[PDB]
Amino acid sequence: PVRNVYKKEKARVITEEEKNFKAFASLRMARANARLFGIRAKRAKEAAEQD
Amino acid sequence: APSRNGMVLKPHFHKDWQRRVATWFNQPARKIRRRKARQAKARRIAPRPASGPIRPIVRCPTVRYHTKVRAGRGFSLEELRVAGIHKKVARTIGISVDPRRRN
Amino acid sequence: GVDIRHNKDRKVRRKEPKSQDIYLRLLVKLYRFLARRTNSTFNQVVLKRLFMSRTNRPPLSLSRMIRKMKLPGRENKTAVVVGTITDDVRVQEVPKLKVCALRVTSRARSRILRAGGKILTFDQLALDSPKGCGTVLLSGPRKGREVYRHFGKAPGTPHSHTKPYVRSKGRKFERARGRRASRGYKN
Amino acid sequence: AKSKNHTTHNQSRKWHRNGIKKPRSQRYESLKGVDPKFLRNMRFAKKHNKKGLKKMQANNAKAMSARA
Amino acid sequence: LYGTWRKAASLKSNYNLPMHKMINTDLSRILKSPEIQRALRAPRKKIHRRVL
Amino acid sequence: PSRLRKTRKLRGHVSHGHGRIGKHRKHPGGRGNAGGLHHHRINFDKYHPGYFGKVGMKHYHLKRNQSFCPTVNLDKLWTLVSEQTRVNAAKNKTGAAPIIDVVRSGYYKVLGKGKLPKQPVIVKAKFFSRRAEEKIKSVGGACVLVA
RNA sequence: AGGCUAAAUACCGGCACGAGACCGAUAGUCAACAAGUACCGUAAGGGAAAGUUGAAAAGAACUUUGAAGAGAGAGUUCAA
RNA sequence: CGGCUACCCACCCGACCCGUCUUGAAACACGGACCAAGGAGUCUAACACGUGCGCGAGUCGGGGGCUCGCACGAAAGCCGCCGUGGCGCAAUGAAGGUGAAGGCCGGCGCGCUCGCCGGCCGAGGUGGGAUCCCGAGGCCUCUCCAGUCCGCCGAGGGGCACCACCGGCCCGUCUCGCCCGCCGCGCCGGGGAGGUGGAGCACGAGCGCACGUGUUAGGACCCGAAAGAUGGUGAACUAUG
RNA sequence: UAUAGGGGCGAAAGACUAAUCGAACCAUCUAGUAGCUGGUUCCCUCCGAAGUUUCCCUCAGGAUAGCUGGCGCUCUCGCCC
RNA sequence: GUAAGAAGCCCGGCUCGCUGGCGUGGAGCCGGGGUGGAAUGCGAGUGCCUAGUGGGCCACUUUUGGUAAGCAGAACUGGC
Ligand SMILES: [Mg+2]
Ligand SMILES: [Mg+2]
Ligand SMILES: [Mg+2]
Ligand SMILES: [Mg+2]
Ligand SMILES: [Mg+2]
Ligand SMILES: [Mg+2]
Ligand SMILES: [Mg+2]
Ligand SMILES: [Mg+2]
Ligand SMILES: [Mg+2]
Ligand SMILES: [Mg+2]
Ligand SMILES: [Mg+2]
Ligand SMILES: [Mg+2]
Ligand SMILES: [Mg+2]
Ligand SMILES: [Mg+2]
Ligand SMILES: [Mg+2]
Ligand SMILES: [Mg+2]
Ligand SMILES: [Mg+2]
Ligand SMILES: [Mg+2]
Ligand SMILES: [Mg+2]
Ligand SMILES: [Mg+2]
Ligand SMILES: [Mg+2]
Ligand SMILES: [Mg+2]
Ligand SMILES: [Mg+2]
Ligand SMILES: [Mg+2]
Ligand SMILES: [Mg+2]
Ligand SMILES: [Mg+2]
Ligand SMILES: [Mg+2]
Ligand SMILES: [Mg+2]
Ligand SMILES: [Mg+2]
Ligand SMILES: [Mg+2]
Ligand SMILES: [Mg+2]
Ligand SMILES: [Mg+2]
Ligand SMILES: [Mg+2]
Ligand SMILES: [Mg+2]
Ligand SMILES: [Mg+2]
Ligand SMILES: [Mg+2]
Ligand SMILES: [Mg+2]
Ligand SMILES: [Mg+2]
Ligand SMILES: [Mg+2]
Ligand SMILES: [Mg+2]
Ligand SMILES: [Mg+2]
Ligand SMILES: [Mg+2]
Repeated sequence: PVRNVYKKEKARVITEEEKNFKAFASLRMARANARLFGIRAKRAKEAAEQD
Repeated sequence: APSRNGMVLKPHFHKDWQRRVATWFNQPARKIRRRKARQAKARRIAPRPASGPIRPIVRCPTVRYHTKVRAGRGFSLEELRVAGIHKKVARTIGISVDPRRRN
Repeated sequence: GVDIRHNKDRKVRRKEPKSQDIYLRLLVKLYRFLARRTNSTFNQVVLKRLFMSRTNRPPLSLSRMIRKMKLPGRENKTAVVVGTITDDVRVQEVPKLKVCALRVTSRARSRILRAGGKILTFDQLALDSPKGCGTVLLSGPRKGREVYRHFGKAPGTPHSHTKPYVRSKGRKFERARGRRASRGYKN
Repeated sequence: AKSKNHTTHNQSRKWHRNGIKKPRSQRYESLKGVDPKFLRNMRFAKKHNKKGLKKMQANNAKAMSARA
Repeated sequence: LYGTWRKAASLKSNYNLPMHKMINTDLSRILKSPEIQRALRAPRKKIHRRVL
Repeated sequence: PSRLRKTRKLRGHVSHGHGRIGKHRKHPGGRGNAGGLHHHRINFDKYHPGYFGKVGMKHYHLKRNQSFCPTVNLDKLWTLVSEQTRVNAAKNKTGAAPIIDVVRSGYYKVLGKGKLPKQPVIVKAKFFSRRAEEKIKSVGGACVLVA
């Protein structure tokens, strides 16, 4: 019952601007967004509250 | 008591460890017992296969082992209902059934 | 007595190899004969390195054994190692160089034979070069051993950079008094 | 129970049992412990030596080898 | 069950025959070969004992 | 081997390798790590500095199971897949590139080293160092985040 | 906040069983033997020493000194 | 006839009775009447270092499984889609986390204490450094000529290992200024130049077994106490009703 | 016949409590621990000390440095310097 | 305590964000030229692991307290 699946997906050509789009900064942006998600929502609620 | 440049050692031998020393001198004994247990099962019990019931494809819960795969316990009653057979009828057919496993 | 000087009778040396390897004893016999009969200081140093121990003959690596041949003047010379030459997982291109070593590993022998090089042993090295002409005698990273990184004048007093012994490299193991200036002193 | 307090007898002999050593080997003396303004002089001088010494020193070596 | 130095063992999984330390190991043949005796000093068999 | 043990050789000497004056009796200093601050500080300090005190936060119920990320270097980045694969995939055929998936090899984070040749590859991983990301962009490969 | 349930697991007591790079009668269990016996302490309890004739008793008939113990001859045995 | 010798005796000279505590023992210091047997540095776990072997960026099945029921077989052999796992290949931080390649050439933005584009080299440099390479030169019985021949070397070069120094890279803090990108333009991320702290990188040397020494914990080289706790047995002696 | 162990009993000596009493006896923990006495088992060869610095409720002890041994490694002379 | 050389002298040039009338100073780097540079003796350097020691005493000399001591305490060297 192991059946270690081998999804190969070998032959492909390097493509368009995804190679210039998937840089390191996506992980740091996602980390900062996860750390500062709710506090921005609190400041948006306060900006809607304080008129 | 200490000495030159060596690692600080804290062995857990202050408790009376001399009474409870379980040394595996019966390790080939247990091996022969369990061989004869499996062989006596495969002889006398049934022409059912050894390690009888069929186990599921199951992913391991971690950030560590979840890429890998595992033989689980049972076939997760919604899965068994989609397969379309009764519970104990499946247990007597040879299907391993776990009522806890969700989907 | 007579000699007012101190007595240091035996100097330091290891004459007979402590290993009981029969093949190593035969190589010791052959290169002892060549070292005392050829006036070849190459054979002198190879005989001393055969006398030398297991730890003090460190394993050569394939990239270092390439780079010491890549220098100008080592075109057709043979790289002679008293010790083992192992595989390197790093490099990708292997030249057409000639190797004379003891106990080359399996993947290293396979990649040298695929690249076209010629591996030898010390008996064929002696049959091809009695005086050792056309050879470059190499050695490996002795100081790179993990045991040598615990060695120094101290583990911590002028900060010493010399790796004290501990079980687990992490928090709560030897990091408070003498490792930072907020808890007591700082080295 | 009074004991002997302090002496330096049989000490210089133990010192000279092993041959009192000068450190005796410092070629290219150690550079730490020197003025940081002088270090801001010397390190920037070294890295601009690494950058911009090539063509003038090369032509000067060619000139002195041609004149020598 | 063990193989040669060309192929592996087909019954065992990851075993090869070990690499020999000396390929041609006849020490008398090596010491009587012309390539070795071309490059020797001289057989020096004088004794030069103690002179009273 | 008691015949190679020192004890059989020292039979005949009176004090048996431990002196007539000093008299090693039972435990002259203590037991184990006795006197870590009082009378053995020149051995606990000067050989194990940092041994006494608290150092930081106390993560209750810490597992070595959530922080699991085995790092792979760019030297190791090629040999997770065989050399036949990269040679027959980048032997002047086209602008294609083989994919080296480190998650199948068992490594999560790709770190940066040297020795990354001209032939570009696509690396699928969960984490990247920006050094290795710049090395892959310099050799012309791609960088794919998977999970 | 009610309940049952075999398996793998443990066993220096007991019933039979097999093996040992172990000890060989001051050793090995305290105990190779009428050993938890003799014996000691009011009692709780403590606790020993002690193996070997010969192949087979064929254990020395008979004479003689002595009241006997014990001898001197003789005899059995490969050898008293 | 010769004969040293664990036989005895004599003679000349020297010679206090051993073991240990001690600065000092023949001591008016202690133990020893004599003899036979027993009698004291072991074993386990952990660590460190050295040595020996196998494999070597890997290594190890000690946990189980497979073989027909074999005395030695409680052995040995095999697993490989049994490598889960231990150690090592990555460190630095209290942590969120981050995490080790740089250099050259040509063009350009004011080569401006400044960034971009293409190509090339690749773990940097200096001083030492076994070994190795090129080689001036002269050297072999009476004339030029030659090839290995007898036969070294002035001087020069690439430089193993390792040592000293300089430089570079990573991580945490410290100072100073400018720039870049947007799965969405923000108390967002990333970058630069110097100064420090690290048990780091700067072509990796570990894993397993065995042996030796030392240390630690366990009765721990052997023998030794005044003491404490738990549970029971005694007023047949004596004390008092 | 009653009082049984930190209990009894005492015209009081801390006396008696089964030859033991300023805390009975037997067994177990227990081979309690000891920086303190005594002892520590075959031969030959080679090298061979210290009673001193600093610290400790340290002063009969230990840690550190020093003195010492063992294992090697890197080199050098061996053919006017 | 220091010096009695090839790790030293001398010449020529590049760099500096240090310094600054000045190509001024100072450091670093590169290239080149000459080793016969006091006496005597010696083959040197270096890494790891560790036992014992941690009660001392005596003597010439220099000395502190004490009347003095085979008394107590220091210095150099030698010895037990
Ligand atoms: Mg000690
Ligand atoms: Mg206990
Ligand atoms: Mg003499
Ligand atoms: Mg003293
Ligand atoms: Mg001795
Ligand atoms: Mg001691
Ligand atoms: Mg329930
Ligand atoms: Mg229940
Ligand atoms: Mg059960
Ligand atoms: Mg007997
Ligand atoms: Mg007995
Ligand atoms: Mg019989
Ligand atoms: Mg009668
Ligand atoms: Mg007989
Ligand atoms: Mg003494
Ligand atoms: Mg005395
Ligand atoms: Mg006496
Ligand atoms: Mg006596
Ligand atoms: Mg005996
Ligand atoms: Mg080792
Ligand atoms: Mg794994
Ligand atoms: Mg006792
Ligand atoms: Mg108490
Ligand atoms: Mg009770
Ligand atoms: Mg009565
Ligand atoms: Mg009364
Ligand atoms: Mg009590
Ligand atoms: Mg009484
Ligand atoms: Mg009392
Ligand atoms: Mg009591
Ligand atoms: Mg004991
Ligand atoms: Mg001597
Ligand atoms: Mg104090
Ligand atoms: Mg003291
Ligand atoms: Mg004493
Ligand atoms: Mg010490
Ligand atoms: Mg020594
Ligand atoms: Mg010792
Ligand atoms: Mg003492
Ligand atoms: Mg005195
Ligand atoms: Mg005195
Ligand atoms: Mg004397």
